Amino acid sequence: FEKCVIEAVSSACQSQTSVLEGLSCQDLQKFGTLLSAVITKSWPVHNGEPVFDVDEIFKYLLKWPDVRQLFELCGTNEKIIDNITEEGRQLMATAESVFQKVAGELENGTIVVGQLELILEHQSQFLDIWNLNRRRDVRSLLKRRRDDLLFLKQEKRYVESLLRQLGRVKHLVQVDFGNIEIIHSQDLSNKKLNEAVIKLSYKRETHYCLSPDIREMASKLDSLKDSHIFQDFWQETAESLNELKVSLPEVLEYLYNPCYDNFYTLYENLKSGKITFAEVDAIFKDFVDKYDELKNDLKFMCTMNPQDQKGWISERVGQIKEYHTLHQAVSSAKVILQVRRALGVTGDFSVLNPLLNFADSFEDFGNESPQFIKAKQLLQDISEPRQRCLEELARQTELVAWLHKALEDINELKVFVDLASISAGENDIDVDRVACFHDAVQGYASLLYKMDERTNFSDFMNHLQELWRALDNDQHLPDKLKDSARNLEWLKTVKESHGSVELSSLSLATAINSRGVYVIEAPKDGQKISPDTVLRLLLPDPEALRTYSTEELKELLNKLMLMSGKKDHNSNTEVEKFSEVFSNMQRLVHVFIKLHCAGNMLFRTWTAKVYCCPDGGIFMNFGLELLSQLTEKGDVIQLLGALCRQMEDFLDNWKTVVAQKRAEHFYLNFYTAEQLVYLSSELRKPRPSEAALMMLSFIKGKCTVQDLVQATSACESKADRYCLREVMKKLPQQLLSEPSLMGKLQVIMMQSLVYMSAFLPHCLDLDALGRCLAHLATMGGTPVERPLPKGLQAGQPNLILCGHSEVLPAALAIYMQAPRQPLPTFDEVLLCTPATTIEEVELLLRRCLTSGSQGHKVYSLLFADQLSYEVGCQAEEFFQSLCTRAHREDYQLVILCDAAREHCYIPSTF
Amino acid sequence: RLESAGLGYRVSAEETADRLGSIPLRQLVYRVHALPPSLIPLVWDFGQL
Amino acid sequence: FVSLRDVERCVKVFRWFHDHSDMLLKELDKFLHESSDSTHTFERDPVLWSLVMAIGVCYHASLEEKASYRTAIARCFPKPYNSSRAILDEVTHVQDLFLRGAPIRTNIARNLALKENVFMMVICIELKIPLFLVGKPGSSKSLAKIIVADAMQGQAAFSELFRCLKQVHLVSFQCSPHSTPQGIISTFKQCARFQQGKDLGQYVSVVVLDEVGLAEDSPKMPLKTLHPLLEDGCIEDDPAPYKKVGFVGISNWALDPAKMNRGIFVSRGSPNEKELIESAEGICSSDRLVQDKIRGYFAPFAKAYETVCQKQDKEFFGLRDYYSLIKMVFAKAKASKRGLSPQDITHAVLRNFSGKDNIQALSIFTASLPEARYKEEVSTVELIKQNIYPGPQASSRGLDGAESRYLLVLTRNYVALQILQQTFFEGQQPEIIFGSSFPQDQEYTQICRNINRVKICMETGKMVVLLNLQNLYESLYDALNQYYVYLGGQKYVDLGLGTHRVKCRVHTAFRLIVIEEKDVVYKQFPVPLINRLEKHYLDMNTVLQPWQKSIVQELQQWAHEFADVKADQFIARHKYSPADVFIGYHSDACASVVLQAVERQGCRDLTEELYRKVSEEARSILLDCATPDAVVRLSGSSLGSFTAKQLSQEYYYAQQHNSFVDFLQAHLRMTHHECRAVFTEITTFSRLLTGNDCDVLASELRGLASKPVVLSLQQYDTEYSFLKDVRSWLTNPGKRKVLVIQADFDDGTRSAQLVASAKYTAINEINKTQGTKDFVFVYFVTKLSRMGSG
Ligand SMILES: Nc1ncnc2c1ncn2[C@@H]1O[C@H](COP(=O)(O)OP(=O)(O)OP(O)(O)=S)[C@@H](O)[C@H]1O
Repeated sequence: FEKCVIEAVSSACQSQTSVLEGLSCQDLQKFGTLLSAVITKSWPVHNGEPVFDVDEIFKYLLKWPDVRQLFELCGTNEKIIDNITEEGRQLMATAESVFQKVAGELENGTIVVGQLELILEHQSQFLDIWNLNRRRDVRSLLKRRRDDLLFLKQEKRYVESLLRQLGRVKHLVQVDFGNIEIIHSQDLSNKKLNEAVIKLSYKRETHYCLSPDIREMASKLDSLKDSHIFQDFWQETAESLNELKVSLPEVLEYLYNPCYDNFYTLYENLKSGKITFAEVDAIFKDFVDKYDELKNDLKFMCTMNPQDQKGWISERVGQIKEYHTLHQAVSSAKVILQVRRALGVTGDFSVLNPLLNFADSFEDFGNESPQFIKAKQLLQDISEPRQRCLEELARQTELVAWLHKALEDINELKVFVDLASISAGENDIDVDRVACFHDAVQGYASLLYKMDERTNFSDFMNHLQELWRALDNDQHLPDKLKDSARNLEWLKTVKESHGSVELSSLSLATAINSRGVYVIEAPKDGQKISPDTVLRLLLPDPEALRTYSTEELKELLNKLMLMSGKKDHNSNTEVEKFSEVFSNMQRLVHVFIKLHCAGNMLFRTWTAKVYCCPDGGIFMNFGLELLSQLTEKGDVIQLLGALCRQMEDFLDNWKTVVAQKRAEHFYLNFYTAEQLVYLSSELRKPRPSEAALMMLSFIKGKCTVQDLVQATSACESKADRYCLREVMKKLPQQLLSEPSLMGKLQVIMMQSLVYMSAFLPHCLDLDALGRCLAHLATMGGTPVERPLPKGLQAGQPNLILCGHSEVLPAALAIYMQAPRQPLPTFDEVLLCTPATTIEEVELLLRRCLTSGSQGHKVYSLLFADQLSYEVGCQAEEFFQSLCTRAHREDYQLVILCDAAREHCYIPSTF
Repeated sequence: RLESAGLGYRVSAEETADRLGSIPLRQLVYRVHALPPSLIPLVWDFGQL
Repeated sequence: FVSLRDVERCVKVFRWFHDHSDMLLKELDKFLHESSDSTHTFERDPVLWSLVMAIGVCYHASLEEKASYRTAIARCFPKPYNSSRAILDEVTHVQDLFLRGAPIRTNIARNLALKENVFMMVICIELKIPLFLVGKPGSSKSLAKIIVADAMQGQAAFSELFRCLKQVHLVSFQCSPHSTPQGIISTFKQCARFQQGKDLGQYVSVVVLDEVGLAEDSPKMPLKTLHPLLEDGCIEDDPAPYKKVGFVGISNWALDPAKMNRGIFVSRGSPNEKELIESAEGICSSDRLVQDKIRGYFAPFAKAYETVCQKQDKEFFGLRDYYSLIKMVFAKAKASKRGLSPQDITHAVLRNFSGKDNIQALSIFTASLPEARYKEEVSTVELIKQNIYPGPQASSRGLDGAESRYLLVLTRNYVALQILQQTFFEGQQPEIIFGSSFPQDQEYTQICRNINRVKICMETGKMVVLLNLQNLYESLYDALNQYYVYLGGQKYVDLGLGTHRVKCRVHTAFRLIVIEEKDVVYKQFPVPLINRLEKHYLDMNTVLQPWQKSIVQELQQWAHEFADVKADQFIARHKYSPADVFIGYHSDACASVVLQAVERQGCRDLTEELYRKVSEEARSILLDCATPDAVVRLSGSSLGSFTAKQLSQEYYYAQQHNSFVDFLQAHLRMTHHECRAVFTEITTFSRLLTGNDCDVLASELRGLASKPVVLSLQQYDTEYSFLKDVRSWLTNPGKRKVLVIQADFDDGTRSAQLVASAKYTAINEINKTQGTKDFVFVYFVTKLSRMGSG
């Protein structure tokens, strides 16, 4: 029960709920254990007991409420402090010593003011703990220290208001701030005894204010830092000094006193109302229709000289409001005369003549002009906006002439919008020009279409009323008028437009989905077999055709990917259909080019005309006279997905079967896949190509077409002729049993995998090529024998570290141990370089650990550290692979590396 | 002035690949490569304007 | 060494000003008559002023010693330009005139950098002479480019000055270190294709290599073939018209001077305090009352920014953050209408200046401002809430010029998503654009669809939570600058996919949150991406309060005591990890489940009543993922026998763990927490559904379900198959639809990382497709084994 209750104490003191406020717990042993619990489980840990300080413990003491109850009840009786613990009494003694040190530092002024702000925020708890410490004056001492603290904070406010007021004119005249420039920047972790509340009275601080003059100056700037008029007077009298480094006591005379004199003459003028209109419209110009801040500003304005504000604020704010609405009515009258002139309506107004004859008049008094009030009753509630709408109307005259010229009525708008929505572009500004023009002329149709040429004033304001109702639904309407009025050249080209022959970026996708024929060719020309030049796309019609490349398709995909939002199902479903059939077709191109670069010889003449039509189908073809045309209709997406799936399956099966064909034949491992394709194409000819003769001369030596035809004449018997004719017989009865294309496609790729030479009757299979190369090397005898040097094991890899300058002589030093042997060739040595294919090092590992070789050779991997991370890692996996599968245990594999580049993969893992 | 022009150079002067001697071509007036020999004893200067 | 090559490139520029010396003087007279006194109202020569403009473009802009040049060049002019003051005010007035010919912008500084930039780039692209701008983030180069984009259109200019000038059509190419020369060759041929067939006197195209300072020393050497492309137009063909193209080479990096000496280095300098406070005036000049109210804070903010930017060695902070601070305190001063309480200043400086670990920016900004000391603690959650969910009054007046930037969260091991869709995303869920991991997908079509989804979210106005940025930094950079082109009161950012840059609409309330890891953002991002995006850290600790930290420690030790059982029924010594009993435990799930518990509570106040129920509800969600052999093993566990009895009663009477279908009847009858979409993943040890189990589930769910469909992730090679199956499931009639998504983990296939892709795709489809009447219950079942795969 002690352990569960201390854990319950820890969980209720881990929350912020005070535990003991109802405990009548007169058994003192369990109560002392609870007190030890609340101390050691409420103490402020900071990842497990650091304290080392006084501030956090003191904040702990003032904020948590169970500590004062703890100290009260343990200072009530000594029969409770005797039974706590050794540890809890040590922490209570530490907290009591901390509180005694801190609240005995209040008796002098040495108390840090952080603890002073804490005890004034926490008055009652501090009074309680101090009354318990009293049994081992404070009300008046706290009020005295609180008054001195408030004086300190208001003096810091005065001095900071002074620095910011002198900081808004720092460009013009700079001041050396005595010592105050450093004293104000420093923090209040400072001792309070430095702020000197001495007697015989004044209270000097560490901010040495050089007199009470600058102190009362800072007080008056603090009471007047929120007066915009005062800041105006400040900057217009501190421009009257010009680049001068100046001291603080002449700032009060050269810069403050003329400002105060101007401010006080303006105040005693404004108290009477003898001010003229020139300063009224020169100072208060930025206050139009914002009169609550001006009411507050006159309240703050009369706080300078401390008397009443009853009959002074509201009449003059109203008078200045009448003056502001007067000048607004003058500007509105000028713009309404400008729009009455520029619209061509002659009409009759006859009521705004004396207002403009007053607009060029000048009078000097501050009094309310009466005879104009009723005239301004026609223009009370226009606004400070909407005069903008009248000046974009009154300034755009070419558009209103073009609209009276070309459209002439409201009823042609519904056909003009539809005629423009073709001739507009496809991007979003180009589309939204029609809607901005439409909303502009629908918003101004009440004026530009409904005016008689001679209208009176009353019906003119009656139409402006509903114009303002039409403006209240759309605040951006004069900008729409302006942005339509700067598109007059487009609006002139729209009506007289001929056939603009650009189809679209959208209807081009519909044309591709209607009759696009995706064509994979694998071209027979002199170019390479890059993935750009194997994919084409044709668009028929008349009878002309358009051929699209891959990059043109990508550019038009980027163009149609960023059109505007039509908000209709057809457009996004057709661009989705086009994008995904293009992505699936590019996936087909990727898998086909992987199968071509792996070396296949079955799909080297492959083609596939893929139709994007609804129920279009795929029309494949081969360049073979023993095969028929493969075709199947249906939807394009899942059929191309399935076709790529069996094509990837054929890729995995072909890679596995060519791996097990390389594992059986040794002389097939000299040449890569494309050289194997070239040799299989070239050895069947009666006169093979001379590049094949030179490239096969590394095996036989002095290669001759007579020896080659002797080697290929005895490499196959007559039973294979029976087998290939059995292939020609059994397959036309096999493809007709499957009505679909996928089953017969699987059948033909199995039968090309296992019995390859029947499908291509002009090339040698890999069995015949391997047997011919083995017979060629059997004809050319006397193989090379090379032993490893001393200390070099002839059954394990020999990683040798030579250094970059001595790799190349060391390889020839290894190879010169047997004199009168021929020099090496492209086998058994690879001068490795950055960006080296994995196939060449893989074929080297096939060369050095294949069983049928009739000789021992030294196989070298020079500069093996130059390989990449992926190439070296895959070479490591491949060497582990073939050492796992099957090999001879007398190979001589030698690895040479630079000794100064040992941080790469392959020499470090070996 | 160059290395203080906004942010600094992307590469430093020690991993720079396009050197002439021990100096990069970045700090030269003209980004020119080295003259091959038998053109060094045949060049001849015009005036200094 | 451009001696006798700048004078023959400058007499032509003087000829260009002299030919157009008919309306510029009238514009100068009108601008200095309607905005100045009579001292700048003197007669100006048409040829001498053109000469001062020629030497101001050719030599004065590139130099940093402009005062020495002005006092050493004014001794040769006649009487009206004897002093350098006259040349200074003349170039200032013409640069101000070219800025006033641009469309009007609000809260944009009239500093010398912007006017000087637009001056040099406009005059250099009329004359087809390349400009080579360099600088740092905050130097106003892209903002001047976008100003030239909508300012100097041919027949549709805002002013009558640019209407007599040429028409611009800009193509962009953001360079990378992995950039081929064929890319810039294709860009030059493409803009020549735009230039072909048009009148050269009123149509010129420009290329803008916005990050040319990245690719100067790539081993492929892309910027070595830029030397002929700037002079004869193309390589391996004869020179011809419609081939010479203008150039504005904006860079954030210092360049190679030897091959770029052909153009004008307008090299930008570091900001001093005078230029900083002039920009502070320019981004508050739109109002006049609160400008004079908050003019006092500009110099302390400038000094604090100077100390912050000189303190850090890495260039993590820039001028954009200080400008955003100025705009934010301006907006708060305008909305407050009483002044600035110091909590506003601390909130602004903590929302703007954040991100770096070894930076106390609040302490630095309060060192120069001792009055604005805030003693109360402020956390990251209210900062994220005030940056993602702003006030209703913000961006509601006439046009938008004052707003925040796009938020970024700094996390590790992808933890931001859980705390984002738990805490802050309220009402409308965002659309998560992410790096879909379905096999053999094409990355180009994927990023095309992703940016199309970003554009649709911009037009419809919903939040975007990006999880990748390395595939979209080249293609989304212009939208992140937060500068808009206005046409009828509608904003327009620029989006591009390679070489096709077009404008796209932006709604009034659109946010964009980027989620990236700390390591990749600190040593993979190129650093101008840092300045554009507002940084914040909400990984795991800032949202977790200390009492919730006590609860997560208590639940960790409680799960460790749950898994610890001692028994002698079977003679074996097998220690049971908490991952064995609680399936999916990875020593971090207690924090996720205490987050789930405190949000399922919903009151969020500590009165000792919420603490016990959030602890017991967290324990309930732990036992809700406990295998039943463990909860019947619990009788001999370390917890006890009465606690084990209560937990077994909770597992067998309150929570239904009998089967899938019983969980369906226990899930549909109870009304949920005002959500139209309840999601729940399910861990199974049995075999997944075959195809006849959904039939019988529809048989005894004839009154609640709507024929649930099972989906297997083995059959889904491409995203579009999953998309069409989910879309076909939404378009079926009936309410209370049930979705079952199955995936197996113990087999030879790869599909185990596709679960998160399928989950986010389902969230995107239900956000973009579901109406307002249909409830949707989506369940994700997975197959696991008891042989170590659990
Ligand atoms: N006059 C100005 N000068 C500089 N930045 C400004 C200015 N006015 C606004 N900005 C801010 O700067 C951003 C737009 O311009 P920037 O992106 O800084 O131009 P930039 O500094 O050249 O950036 P780069 O170099 O193209 S990555 C926005 O965040 C604006 O709020």
